[PDB]
Amino acid sequence: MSREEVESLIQEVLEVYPEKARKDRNKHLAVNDPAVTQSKKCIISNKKSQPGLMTIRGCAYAGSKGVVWGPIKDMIHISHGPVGCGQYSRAGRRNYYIGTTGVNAFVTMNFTSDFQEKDIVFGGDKKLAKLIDEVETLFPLNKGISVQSECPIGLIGDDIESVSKVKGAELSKTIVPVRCEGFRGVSQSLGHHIANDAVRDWVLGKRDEDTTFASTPYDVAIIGDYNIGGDAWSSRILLEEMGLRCVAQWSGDGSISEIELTPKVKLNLVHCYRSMNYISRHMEEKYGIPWMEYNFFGPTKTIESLRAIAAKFDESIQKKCEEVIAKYKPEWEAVVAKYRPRLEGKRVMLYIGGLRPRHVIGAYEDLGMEVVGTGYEFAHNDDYDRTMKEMGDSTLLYDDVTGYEFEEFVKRIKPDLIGSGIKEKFIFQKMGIPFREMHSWDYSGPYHGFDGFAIFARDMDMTLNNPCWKKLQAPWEA
Amino acid sequence: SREEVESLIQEVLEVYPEKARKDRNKHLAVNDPAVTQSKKCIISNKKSQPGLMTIRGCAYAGSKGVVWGPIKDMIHISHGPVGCGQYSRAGRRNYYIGTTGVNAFVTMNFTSDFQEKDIVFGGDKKLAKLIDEVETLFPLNKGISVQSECPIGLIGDDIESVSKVKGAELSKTIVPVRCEGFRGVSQSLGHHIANDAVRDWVLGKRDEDTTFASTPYDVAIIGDYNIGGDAWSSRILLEEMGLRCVAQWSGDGSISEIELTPKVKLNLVHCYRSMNYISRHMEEKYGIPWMEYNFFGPTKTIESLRAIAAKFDESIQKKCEEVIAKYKPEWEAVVAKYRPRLEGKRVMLYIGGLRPRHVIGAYEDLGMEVVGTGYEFAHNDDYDRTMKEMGDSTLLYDDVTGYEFEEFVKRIKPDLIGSGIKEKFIFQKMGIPFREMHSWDYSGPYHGFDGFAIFARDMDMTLNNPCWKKLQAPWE
Amino acid sequence: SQQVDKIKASYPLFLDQDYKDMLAKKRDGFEEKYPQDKIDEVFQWTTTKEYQELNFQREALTVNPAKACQPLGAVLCALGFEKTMPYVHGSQGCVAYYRSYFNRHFREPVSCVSDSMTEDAAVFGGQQNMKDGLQNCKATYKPDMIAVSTTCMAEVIGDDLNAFINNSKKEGFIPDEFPVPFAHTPAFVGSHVTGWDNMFEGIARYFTLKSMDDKVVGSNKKINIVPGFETYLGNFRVIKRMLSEMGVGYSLLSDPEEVLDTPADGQFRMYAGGTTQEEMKDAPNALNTVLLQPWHLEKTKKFVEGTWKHEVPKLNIPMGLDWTDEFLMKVSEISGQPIPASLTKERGRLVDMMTDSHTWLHGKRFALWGDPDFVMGLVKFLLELGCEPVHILCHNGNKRWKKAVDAILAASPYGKNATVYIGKDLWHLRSLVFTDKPDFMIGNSYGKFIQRDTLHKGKEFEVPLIRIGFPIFDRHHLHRSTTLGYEGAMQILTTLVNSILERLDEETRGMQATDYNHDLVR
Amino acid sequence: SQQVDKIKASYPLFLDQDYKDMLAKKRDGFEEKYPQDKIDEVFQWTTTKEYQELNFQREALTVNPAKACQPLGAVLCALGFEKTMPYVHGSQGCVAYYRSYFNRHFREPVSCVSDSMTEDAAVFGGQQNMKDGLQNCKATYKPDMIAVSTTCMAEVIGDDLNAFINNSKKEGFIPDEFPVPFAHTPAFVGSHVTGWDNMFEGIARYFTLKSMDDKVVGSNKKINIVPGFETYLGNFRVIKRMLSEMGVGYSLLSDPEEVLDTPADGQFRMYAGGTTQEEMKDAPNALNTVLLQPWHLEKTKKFVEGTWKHEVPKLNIPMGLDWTDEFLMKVSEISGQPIPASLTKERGRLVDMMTDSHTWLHGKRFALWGDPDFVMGLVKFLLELGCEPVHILCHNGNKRWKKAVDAILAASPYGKNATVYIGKDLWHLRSLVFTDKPDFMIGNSYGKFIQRDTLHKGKEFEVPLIRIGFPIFDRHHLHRSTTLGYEGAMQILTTLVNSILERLDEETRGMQATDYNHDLVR
Ligand code: ICS
Ligand code: CLF
Ligand code: CLF
Ligand SMILES: [Fe+3]
Ligand SMILES: [Fe+3]
Repeated sequence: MSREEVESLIQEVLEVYPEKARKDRNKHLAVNDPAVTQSKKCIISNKKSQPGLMTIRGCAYAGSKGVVWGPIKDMIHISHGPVGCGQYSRAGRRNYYIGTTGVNAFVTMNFTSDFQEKDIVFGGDKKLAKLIDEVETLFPLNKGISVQSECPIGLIGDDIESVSKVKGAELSKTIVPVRCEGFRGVSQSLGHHIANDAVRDWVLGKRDEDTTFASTPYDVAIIGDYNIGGDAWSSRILLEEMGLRCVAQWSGDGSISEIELTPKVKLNLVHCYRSMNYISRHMEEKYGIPWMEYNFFGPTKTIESLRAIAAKFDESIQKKCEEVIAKYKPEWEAVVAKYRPRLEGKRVMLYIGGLRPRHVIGAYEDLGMEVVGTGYEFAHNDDYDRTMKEMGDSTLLYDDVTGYEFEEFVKRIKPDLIGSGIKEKFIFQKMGIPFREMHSWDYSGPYHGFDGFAIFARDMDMTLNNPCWKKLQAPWEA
Repeated sequence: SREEVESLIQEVLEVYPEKARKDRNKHLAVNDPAVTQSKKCIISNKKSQPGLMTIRGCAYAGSKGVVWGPIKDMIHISHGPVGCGQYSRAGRRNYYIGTTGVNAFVTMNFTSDFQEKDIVFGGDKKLAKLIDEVETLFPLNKGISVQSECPIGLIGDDIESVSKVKGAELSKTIVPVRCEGFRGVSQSLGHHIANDAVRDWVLGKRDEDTTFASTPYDVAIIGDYNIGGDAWSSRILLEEMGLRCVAQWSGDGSISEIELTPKVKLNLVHCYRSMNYISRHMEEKYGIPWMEYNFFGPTKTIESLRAIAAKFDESIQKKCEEVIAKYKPEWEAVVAKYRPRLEGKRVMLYIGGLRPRHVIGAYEDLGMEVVGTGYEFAHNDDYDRTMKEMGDSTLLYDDVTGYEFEEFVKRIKPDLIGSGIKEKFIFQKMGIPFREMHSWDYSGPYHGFDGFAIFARDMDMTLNNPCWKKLQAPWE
Repeated sequence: SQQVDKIKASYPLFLDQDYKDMLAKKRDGFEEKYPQDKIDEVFQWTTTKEYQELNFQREALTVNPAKACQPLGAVLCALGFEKTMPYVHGSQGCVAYYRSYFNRHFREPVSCVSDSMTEDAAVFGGQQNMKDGLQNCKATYKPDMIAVSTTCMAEVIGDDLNAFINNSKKEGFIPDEFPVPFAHTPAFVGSHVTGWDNMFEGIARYFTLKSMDDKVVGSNKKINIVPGFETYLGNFRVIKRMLSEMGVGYSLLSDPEEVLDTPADGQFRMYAGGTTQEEMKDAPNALNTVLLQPWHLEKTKKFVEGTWKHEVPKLNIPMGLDWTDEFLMKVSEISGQPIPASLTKERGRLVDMMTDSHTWLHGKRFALWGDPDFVMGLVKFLLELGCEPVHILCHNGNKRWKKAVDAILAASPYGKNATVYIGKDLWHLRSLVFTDKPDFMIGNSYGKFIQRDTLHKGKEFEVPLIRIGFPIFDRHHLHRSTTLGYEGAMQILTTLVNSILERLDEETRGMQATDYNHDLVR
Repeated sequence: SQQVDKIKASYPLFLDQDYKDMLAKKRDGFEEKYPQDKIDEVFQWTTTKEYQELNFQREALTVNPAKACQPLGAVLCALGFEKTMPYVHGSQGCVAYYRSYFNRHFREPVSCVSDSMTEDAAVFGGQQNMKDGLQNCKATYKPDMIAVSTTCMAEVIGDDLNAFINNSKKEGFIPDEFPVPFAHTPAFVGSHVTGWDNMFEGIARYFTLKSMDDKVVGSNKKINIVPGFETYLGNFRVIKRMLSEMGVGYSLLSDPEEVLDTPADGQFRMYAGGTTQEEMKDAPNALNTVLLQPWHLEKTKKFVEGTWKHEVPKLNIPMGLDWTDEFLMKVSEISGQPIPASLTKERGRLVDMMTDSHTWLHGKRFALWGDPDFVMGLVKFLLELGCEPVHILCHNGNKRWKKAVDAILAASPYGKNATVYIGKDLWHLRSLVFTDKPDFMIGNSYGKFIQRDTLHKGKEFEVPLIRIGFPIFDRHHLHRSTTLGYEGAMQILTTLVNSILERLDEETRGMQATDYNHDLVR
């Protein structure tokens, strides 16, 4: 509970490691201090995982194919390599979309070159070229192809950039090479960056000389919302009720054409800083488009973001902004009146990826709950800078937490609720701590916006106050 | 045979006590072509011996479950304790077209759910109140029948007075039916009781009316209960032949169809046992002739279509041959496919009051031989008709006991048995393919040309199924 | 018409155009049917709150009962005894029905005999039927015991069962020592579960009442188990498995699992397994007697406490997590045996399944019906899962029972919107699922007609049926299932959550309409 | 909008009119979507025989595979040993995917580690990763053994697993006595089942290859059982129950059922159960070794026969009636134990269920897929039920396997219309289900998208999915089921016949249209 206690919890837990791992992990564990404002004085991040400690992290393929490119619905994405990567990621992430799957949309399908040993020995560039022709024959309504490279491609010397440029010219189609091999980088994070640059280099500039798009003063783009369970739709609806015109969504329910129109907007609305700050910075210098961060988790943050976004425009939008706020006011107040009494005072520990470990804190606080610990799989130092502002003093921070550390911290902290991923869920349920998947929303959602807060509150209450948790100890074992 | 069959009969009966042995002997016979009077060789329609596990039902099953229940736009009350209407709810597949609960009610169970207070004070005040509640909640019903269960007659209730009073009050058809289960010796008397209730309370109320436009080709299907659609598969043929089927008694039947029947030219009787009574009445009171017919299999169906057409003029007879020519390639392909897979296989039947003889022809049309057959509740006139359809030296059994049936099957060893639900799982365990010949094993129809296709398919799927090879473990 | 290589059964044969036009002409020509708009109008009326209030004013009319008559229960109880033939003194049609009813649920042979009483016996009694009946049944089917009950015509007439049987033996029709327990089972009293209770008490007192002098409670170190009316084979099996896993000695009194599940190996076995006459004779020497379904075993309870001097524990039916816990702890205390690791682990595996599926179960609204003990056990488990048992209907329930269930509901927030109904039938329940629509029904096959009715109003109003209970006629081999203990709770949980997910899959199968939520992972 | 008392999740929230008009505006404004008529035309084209011909001409493109990569099976194999930590040498993204893939199927924790090889380890090898990885893993998660497989990057660069491990011991990172079996598991060879075979053979060699001198075949009087890639808990359990009923001493090699089903009792157990190092060491002293899934245990077989000197019997996977018979008869001959009465009865109960249900199963047409051994067992059992396995797809099957299945089809009338496909994916299968429509699919969750495609063509063209196989992600707790032995045949039978009857009820629920066939009794 206290600073001195958490610090002694940290060092006691690290007593188990070999000396090397001990010294490394000590640098990824910290406790928040309201006097220290720069993470570059309290915790380091975005470093290689230590071998054999059961990290929760993914790879760069997951970060490029899984999160950034995969949701683009009217393109066909090729998992280039052996069969594994595409199969484990087929439909694992709930980036929702509208479309006719297999005809004009292809998100939940698994396209792959299914490398055999021939393709290792001889290379896959001739194989890739044939596959592109077969895709064109059987899926004629695809509006572009991406080639998501798995581990072997870069290791054997293949040149997918050449295949992309050649086949793209021959077929007059956008074919995007992405060198997102899983051994690059230290986590999904570099997959974001590799993917952002591939968008920049092969897609974003296609309409630089086009002047046929009808602009308005209120054109915006939702940058870095992947429509988990509809999260982006329940945000879009508010922005357009406020009077704005969402020209594009990157990449949740996003089309290639929406991507190509984004350089025409007036403002880039960045939800996920981590995954999309790269392309946002590019669009500001190349096209002069400003970008701002916002947060649609909870009524407090959503109201704050709406007014900030409205202040970037004229009086008419700011007037409609207060109209939206007043319209949904009775609805989110009803949610609080019903669910805050049922959750206030409960303590939450989080572990997620690169944004939500800080972004959902205001929503929990809107329900009287207390986030006593949080951490990222693959965040950078600018993420932790943003986290010290949102986190309370004396709370526990953990970067790239190991399975051993997370379990030990939970045993000591004893939080009333844990919000993390699928590889953690069933560990802590067995320990008797209520758990809520904060990636997939436990197949619920949306959680963004005002319509999402209602579901969020309902979901925390059903799990934290469920009758199952009082039955774990058999009456005869007491 | 002949000698081996009579020796099997004596061996089986050696387990009975004297009284039962001497009675059961009179109900088992070997068919002999120089003896055509069934009276001279088998007794039937007698009381069941106590405690021998007869397959028979009761008069309520004969009236409520068989005759009245299928009439679709009336509500039928199972008047008495709760058991009778529950066990017989939706157990018989007398199909119908309607909106159940709104204008049709065949698969619902209405009951007065007798409590002990009704036994002591009587159920007639309860019945009257029940009729009012029916009227308020099911306004589109077109008449009510009251099917008496065992206690009604024994406690001195007067359901006829309630019917007359309430019927006059509400101007509604309310039919009292005295089919208490203790009456008779089987379902058969329930048929008769039911036929008389129809005659006395329904069938005579359009004698006054002539508003019906009659034609010289109007007929009625008497005694088809549309098991799996059997009546629809028969009607279609009669109307292709140029006839107009004015009513179907009672399969998918409406009360208005029943009331219209006295206006037809010919009564076509499928089930003689259950409906010969009303057919005989309608000839006496209205002059309508009636004829028996058989739509089981192509041979009997063709013969019946031609026999019926001969009762009318040259135009019907011409359309008759048109129908025969139309369906010829269809049942020939069925035979060409399934007879080779069934020819030479032997069948034993036990059913109720018609099918034990009526389906023989269909089996023969597939090269199969009926080595034994019997009825639950048939009379001697049924058996007279049965001696002609069954081959020489075949086994006949009336009101067969569970023990008798098991022992005959063990010695005779048929390739197929066709009987009821209470018999199906006994013989499956013995390794003998079984087909229900009441419910058609939830298949059918079996009547008509379209029904022969399903019948043949069904006998083949069961007789030659791979499961019959594997009953014995390779290690035993 | 038929295509030989694609034969059509009734469905979809009668959807061919020529059959449709024929059926249209029959209706138009001679049925005198009400116009379709008047049918649609009356149907809509039957789904309204107004109709429901008329519906619940019924006093004399029952529509679609959810119960049967006593003798059906006396038969099942008798079938649980070794080489015992059930024998229903009275009219034969009853027995035809009892056998067919059970035939269709177990898909097995069911043996039972009548003495075929007739309108003649209504004047001079059925005495002669009993004498010839018992001698014929004994000699023909060679049972070791004949358990006698009655049809309603025998009760009205007043046949003295006890005297008729004594005379049968006196006059030589069956041996004096041949066991012939009896019970009066009036169809117009209670329901089928009462018939079970009456039969069993009759059998218990036959083998014990006059032999109590040499009995010592606890001298055989066993626990008597009385299952009641039970139609899941797995419920007999799970109980015996849990008690063996505990090292507890037990006598399951009335055990029909063998005879209702004989192998298909080339021969028919009329009898198999079952409680022995000698287990019944020795039952008073047990440590105690546990009634697995106490709310329809009242008469049995009075006899075991009044005569056997056992102190029958107050225990709910072992359904769900809590009541299984209580069952095992009371068995442990009586037997002196500890609860073994294997049951402790199985318990935890059930809880693990509960935590795994609670998000899809939470708040799910249910209508349900059945017998009193089964119904309250289902209500308890639903509350444990976070489900809401909105409509609870027990046709053969009583006031004391309803108060116990109401108290269970009041001890949990998931019962606040639940109402318990007794003496109401499935036509009442139909109104309830129209005016206060749940998410699913949990009931027997008779529920399929309520689902059909709900779909007809609209797809948005359809209440899918989950088949748990008796009878189940339109699915195969569910009688092998289990509903008691941790094992049964696991099966019910699995059936419930997957019924929820299968229905979600149907509603999100629409291409480009609703398949945005057609998730691979749930 | 939301109403606080009826919260709507994504379905049906986004069906509201304001979300609908919003999505329509998004599409028209900025998606530049193909017009609906063009979408319809293409969709209908994808259902034709001509599209199927182009589809089967594919040579380089795979769409919706039905297999995974080797390390997945190596991880599952390793989890089957006591206090063993699976360890995949290579890049960490693979492990996150393996654990998640099993997490969602078993709904349980899945412990596995990586040594996080990066770009720098690709230029100079992962020796240092191995040294620190092994020491970090042992010190942190205290396993009694570490089973090492490889990701595809480790295979391409050529990391010598044997040398790196020996160097870790010589340099003191882990004790020389600490067991570290290894196997190379190239993702670009075979599939997930090949990785199971490779891992097990690797573990077998480690404990027996150098110590064969003192081993005598048959001296411990046990039989070894190798289950292979197995994702049903009920399959491990049924094998062990049947050998226990037979009184046959046995040793199940790789047994993960405990670690894949720990109780929820307040504590997390990283390890549980599993076969012991003592058991692997003693296995050469067994009478023989039985392979439950021989078509992906070729390498294990060669070692077991080549080093242990057992004569592995020729036995198909024990699925269905004949092959379970053959399994038990062969186990009887080897062990000298007779098949007990209890298994003879259970067999007879299965045959009884086959006779009770054969009417609805007969002639039903199925499309199915999965691993080679599982598929041919499903094919065999379907022929025994009178069903027609029309489309048989095995993505990771080979030519010799296809010949065996074709010979099985040829020996039955119900194989006349069946075709076996190897190397084809679920996009091939989608075309077959349109052009030669079956009645049902039997397969894993990936099949739900084919059922969706068939419905969109039309309700009369819809092909429902029956979930049997791996992975099953969209139903809860089916991993508890059984597919082996009489018990597995009984479960499969019940699921198939009730899927048939559930569909019939759906097609006959239309009031006054098709409910004439909505039978109470089926
Ligand atoms: S009415 Fe009769 S027992 Fe003629 S009581 Fe019975 S639907 Fe049978 S042999 Mo069930 S005299 Fe019909 C009959 Fe035949 S119920 Fe059906 S099959 S042709
Ligand atoms: S980090 Fe894919 S799982 Fe691996 S063993 Fe080769 S196929 Fe199989 Fe990331 S890109 Fe993929 S997931 Fe790993 S391989 Fe690399
Ligand atoms: S011959 Fe009905 S089952 Fe009986 S014990 Fe009284 S309620 Fe019950 Fe025919 S009419 Fe009916 S079925 Fe029998 S009782 Fe008589
Ligand atoms: Fe059976
Ligand atoms: Fe779990």
